Amino acid sequence: GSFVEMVDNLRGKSGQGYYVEMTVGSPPQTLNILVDTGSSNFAVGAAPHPFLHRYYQRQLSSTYRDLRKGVYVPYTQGKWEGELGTDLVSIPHGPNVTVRANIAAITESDKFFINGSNWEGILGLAYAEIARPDDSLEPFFDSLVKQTHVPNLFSLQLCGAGFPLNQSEVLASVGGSMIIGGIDHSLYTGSLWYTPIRREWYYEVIIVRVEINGQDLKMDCKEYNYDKSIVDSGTTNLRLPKKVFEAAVKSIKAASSTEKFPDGFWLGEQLVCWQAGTTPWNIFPVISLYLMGEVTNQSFRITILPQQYLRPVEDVATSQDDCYKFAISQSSTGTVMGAVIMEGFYVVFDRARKRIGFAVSACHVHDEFRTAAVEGPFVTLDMEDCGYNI
Ligand SMILES: COC[C@H]1CCCN1C(=O)c1cc(C)cc(C(=O)N[C@@H](Cc2cc(F)cc(F)c2)[C@H](O)[C@H]2C[C@@H](Oc3ccccc3)CN2)c1
Repeated sequence: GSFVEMVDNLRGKSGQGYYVEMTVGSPPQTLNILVDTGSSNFAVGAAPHPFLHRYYQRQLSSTYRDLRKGVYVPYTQGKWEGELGTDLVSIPHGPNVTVRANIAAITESDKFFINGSNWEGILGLAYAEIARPDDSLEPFFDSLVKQTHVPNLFSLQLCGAGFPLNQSEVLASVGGSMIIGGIDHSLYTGSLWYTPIRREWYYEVIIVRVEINGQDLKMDCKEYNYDKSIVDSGTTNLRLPKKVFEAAVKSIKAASSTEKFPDGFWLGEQLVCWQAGTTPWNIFPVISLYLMGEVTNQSFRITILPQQYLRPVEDVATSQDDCYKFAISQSSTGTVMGAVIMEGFYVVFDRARKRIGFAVSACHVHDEFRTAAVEGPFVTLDMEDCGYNI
């Protein structure tokens, strides 16, 4: 590990998001910020809200600059409205630099802030193409790279605990690492495999094959990327296009048929519980997603375990049972490789070389019999045809 200052700088969990501490303004105002590779706006609460115990106070920053323009961002789930401006921003446990970046001061919001999440803003790390109001509003990472010598790359190690974390614990626990400008070798085991960033807007990739316990889902690969597939730390679940979800659930149910679960479980709505320590991990299948490789007709695969797609939750009766919710759900906007997927790997967002790397995470949850994996190469033909075009 060559970036000790940034290792273990994240906190949080799937379900509420992973966040990093940042400062805005002069003198610096400390705020916890959700790391979101699924959007491109840097926005922070800038007015009182029931779920915030602190917020950005522009009138107290001598370096605040008003851009005199409104901004509105309606995410798939959640939305906010605010006022644009710029100010000096730093990341205490990050590169030792300070940059002037665009900041959306949130004045109104609906289902955006989460009670007890401990974060007060969001850091959209994707590209300008999807920034609101439009691509003229330079994203934070673009500003960072343009104003400093920080390499154009960042990597994320999101660490799920494998069990529920109460309010006290989640605040004291290390949730992972965001290495700005590099790759820390202590955060992963094995080799890093890279898939091309198809287009620079979201971090879009192309899935070329899907397996459930080695069994080919057998769908036209175009379906897997309809209408796109993205790597998104801002979304908890692995979300799959309607038809893929239906096929995947049917196959996962078949593989785990020795136990019957209620429909509410498969809809990702209700939890299932087992006596402490008896979760039957072995009856659930591993899921492999093959991604386009960097070499022609070559692919590699990432394999996750039920320890990744079954999200630990506290029992309603706060009993001693180990409970979980199915963290795979339906999408109408393409595949979303969310947090529960990212928790199994160290993910390298290599913007400079337009590629995303994957390696087995040093902090992924597993058992004595199976582990997550990143393997390759595999001969795969006509992978370009797996990509969707409107
Ligand atoms: C971590 O999970 C935390 C849990 C708690 C509540 C949110 N959440 C989810 O798992 C979840 C579920 C869905 C079906 C959508 C989004 C969603 O829209 N996420 C966005 C970020 C976000 C928004 C919030 F209001 C609250 C958050 F905690 C996180 C991404 O940018 C998504 C949205 C889309 O990209 C867009 C869409 C519109 C504009 C710009 C980008 C693809 N990336 C997030």
